[PDB]
Amino acid sequence: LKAPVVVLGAGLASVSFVAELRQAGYQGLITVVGDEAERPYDRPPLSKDFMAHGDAEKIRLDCKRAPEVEWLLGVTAQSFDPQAHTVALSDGRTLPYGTLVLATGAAPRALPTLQGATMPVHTLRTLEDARRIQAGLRPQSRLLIVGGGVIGLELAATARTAGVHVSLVETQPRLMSRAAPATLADFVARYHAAQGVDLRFERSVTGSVDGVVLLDDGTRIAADMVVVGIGVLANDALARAAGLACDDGIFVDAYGRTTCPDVYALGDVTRQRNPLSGRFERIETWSNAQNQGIAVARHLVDPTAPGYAELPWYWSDQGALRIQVAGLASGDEEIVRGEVSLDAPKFTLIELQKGRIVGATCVNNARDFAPLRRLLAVGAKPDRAALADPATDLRKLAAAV
Amino acid sequence: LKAPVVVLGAGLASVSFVAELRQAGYQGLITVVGDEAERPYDRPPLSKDFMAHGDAEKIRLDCKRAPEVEWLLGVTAQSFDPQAHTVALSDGRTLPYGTLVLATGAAPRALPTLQGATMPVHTLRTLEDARRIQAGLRPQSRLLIVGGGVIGLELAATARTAGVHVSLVETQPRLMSRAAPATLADFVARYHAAQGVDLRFERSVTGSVDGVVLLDDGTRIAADMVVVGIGVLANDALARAAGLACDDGIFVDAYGRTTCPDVYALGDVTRQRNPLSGRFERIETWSNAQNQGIAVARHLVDPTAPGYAELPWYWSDQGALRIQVAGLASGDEEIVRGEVSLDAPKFTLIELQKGRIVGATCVNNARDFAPLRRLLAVGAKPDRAALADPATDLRKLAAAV
Ligand SMILES: Cc1cc2nc3c(=O)[nH]c(=O)nc-3n(C[C@H](O)[C@H](O)[C@H](O)COP(=O)(O)OP(=O)(O)OC[C@H]3O[C@@H](n4cnc5c(N)ncnc54)[C@H](O)[C@@H]3O)c2cc1C
Ligand SMILES: Cc1cc2nc3c(=O)[nH]c(=O)nc-3n(C[C@H](O)[C@H](O)[C@H](O)COP(=O)(O)OP(=O)(O)OC[C@H]3O[C@@H](n4cnc5c(N)ncnc54)[C@H](O)[C@@H]3O)c2cc1C
Repeated sequence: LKAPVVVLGAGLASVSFVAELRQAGYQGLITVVGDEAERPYDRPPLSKDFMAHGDAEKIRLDCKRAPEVEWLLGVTAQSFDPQAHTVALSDGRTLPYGTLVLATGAAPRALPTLQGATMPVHTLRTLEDARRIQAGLRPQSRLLIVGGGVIGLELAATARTAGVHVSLVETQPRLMSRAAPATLADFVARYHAAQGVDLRFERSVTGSVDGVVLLDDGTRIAADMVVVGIGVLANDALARAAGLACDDGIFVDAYGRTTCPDVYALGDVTRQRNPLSGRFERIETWSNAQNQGIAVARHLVDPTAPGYAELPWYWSDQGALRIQVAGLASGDEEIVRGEVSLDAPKFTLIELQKGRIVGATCVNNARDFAPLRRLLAVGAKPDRAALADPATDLRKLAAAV
Repeated sequence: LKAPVVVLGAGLASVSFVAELRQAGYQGLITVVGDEAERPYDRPPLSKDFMAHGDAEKIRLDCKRAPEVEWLLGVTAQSFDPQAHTVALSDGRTLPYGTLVLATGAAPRALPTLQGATMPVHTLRTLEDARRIQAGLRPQSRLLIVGGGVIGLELAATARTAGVHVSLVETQPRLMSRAAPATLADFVARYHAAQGVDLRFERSVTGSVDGVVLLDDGTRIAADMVVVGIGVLANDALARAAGLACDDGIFVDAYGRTTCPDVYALGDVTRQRNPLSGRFERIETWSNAQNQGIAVARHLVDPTAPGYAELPWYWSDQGALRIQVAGLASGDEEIVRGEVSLDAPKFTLIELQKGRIVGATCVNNARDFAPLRRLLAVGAKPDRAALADPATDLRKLAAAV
């Protein structure tokens, strides 16, 4: 940890990192460069209560555990020179650094077949994006969503609540193909279909003409607006130009180190080890942004601290479904606790590998999720009959292990 | 470049690296730790003329462009401490380093289903392995090869020449699935079948009993010896234990830097950018070991030098087939120069992407391969009719571009 510290990006990973630097006792300069001219804000509300209610002053991040930080908002870092230890800014200024931290996140992938579209086509990443989409959620209008990921489905639910007609096209045979157990994905599809979403599986967009989107089965979907949600691409251009190892994401170890000395990276922009799979992955979650930012900061201030070690998890709010997913989507065994039903949905899935818990899901059961994450963290091998048995309380099991 | 330099591994990448350090003008200490008690040697002969003729004094690497190097042969590096800048050796000694270079290569993957086998099961990586296999190539014995990669096929050809009966099992529907154009792979299968190899496609080994191997179609193959060649796994254990970013290979940038300051890696152990695909890959070739070793050394001595930038290529000698393959296996177009025939085989393939050369293959045509590699290097977009036209000479085309 060499002063001064410069962080590129002012999202959750950056805010979490600089707050932990201060809490851990670092008292040198910290400067954060953020391209959005916005008080730092959290993204999960954008497809949830913000999309529904519109008050951005409910979604700001707390920067008060980050005192004495200069936030350069509305400024783009254009390049850095890792030999000279400087960053070039879009406003003509240059920042010196002792330690540079790349926390630049990820941006929605564009859909090549809609490149020349003459109808509204949006993606959903920023506050600006959310305000633009919301301005078009007219009651009884028609929305087409491309992609059955969690964000598309949260938007689908929000739009249906607002009285908007919703169609959704997904190339895979299931929703949430990226990080959800098949049992969950099948149930979620049934839920959205029951709520009026017109779901089209194993279909891809081939183009559009005069307000109508074309599909690869030779058919058409008319819409007033298209929202593309087919995933994100790491914002790693500065790292690539400066010579760091990257591949749709900056490679980092558990200390947040890139291949360039004195340069670290954190959050959505990184490709990092998933401890459960033991493979490198670009993690795209709120908990990773916060937890990885905190761990990297802690170890910079105190090199005796462990590297980042948290296991992955996320949540998604989709209408009446409060979904929580931890760890791996599958193993060699799934245990289902409760009935899987559209009538007052409430259930838990547990994924095991050779008897060891490797993942869990809760739908409308926050109370089960915390003890399951603890059992997952220690790789618990509990009695499978008890895991299934409705009489088992998981909190005590987590306390006993 | 901080002295002293320590290199772990004494294969081609290591030898190429230390020779280039000396040629570039570095005069400080260099110590190489190699676990094999063997004068450094090249591996390609092991499935080729060595397997056939047995003289290891024809396969040694030239260490004479690497003067003043201490080679610790027969010694295993057990760990390194990147804070203390030391390496712990199996003989009880410790080496200090200013710059550590990990050049530890890769080892054959074991086949889980043959773990408890009570018949000879070998892999082919080392001189010791080659001598062991050769000692069993009895005329009229039966060899089963698991895996249709280049090394398995070179062994198949060598064994057939020696009068050994050969069967080969491949899980994919084609040979050389990893890095060869389908047109080449189809031809190579026809060649081996014509030479008496019993090829079994889309089959996998499920086990073995009393000298007989079991397949997933419920059938059996009797053999006197099995050679497993289903690929390799990076020897990255020291890097993993020391906290570097790795995933079946140590991640490096074009300067050979790992995520740990003062630690570099090169050759088969690395996962690195393929400039043609723009994706990270673990390259498994002789040319990468030599060329990456040289480039990393050059830039350590002279930081103004470019990073590693060579495009991938390899060769394979399989009986009457002298195969050379460069770049990508496929694009959006293949051009075939010559007839593809078992009668005096001689042809060239060119792979293009939007008119740009992205790969090439020569079978028994070394003269075409050099100019094609030059056209590939500059991403030439030549006239496709001329590329097909037998009247075109490629050397002049390469000289003109
Ligand atoms: C609509 C939406 C809903 C989501 N819902 C959930 C959820 O419910 N649960 C969950 O687990 N996760 C959710 N997420 C994911 C979560 O919000 C992300 O994982 C998190 O935002 C990643 O934070 P980050 O700081 O790494 O990146 P970002 O939030 O992307 O912040 C990076 C910032 O850096 C800026 N930047 C990029 N390049 C430069 C440059 N050169 N110079 C200056 N600034 C630059 C970017 O514009 C951005 O402002 C959601 C995300 C979205 C978009
Ligand atoms: C049979 C065979 C045929 C091949 N044919 C071709 C061909 O025709 N064309 C082609 O392009 N490529 C071919 N190759 C591939 C080519 O030989 C490899 O790409 C090359 O050997 C990689 O060199 P390297 O120095 O990175 O690794 P290696 O050659 O594997 O050298 C690494 C050395 O480090 C040692 N080591 C590992 N861990 C430690 C430790 N902890 N301490 C000390 N030493 C350690 C290893 O045992 C090994 O001796 C062939 C390989 C084989 C095995």
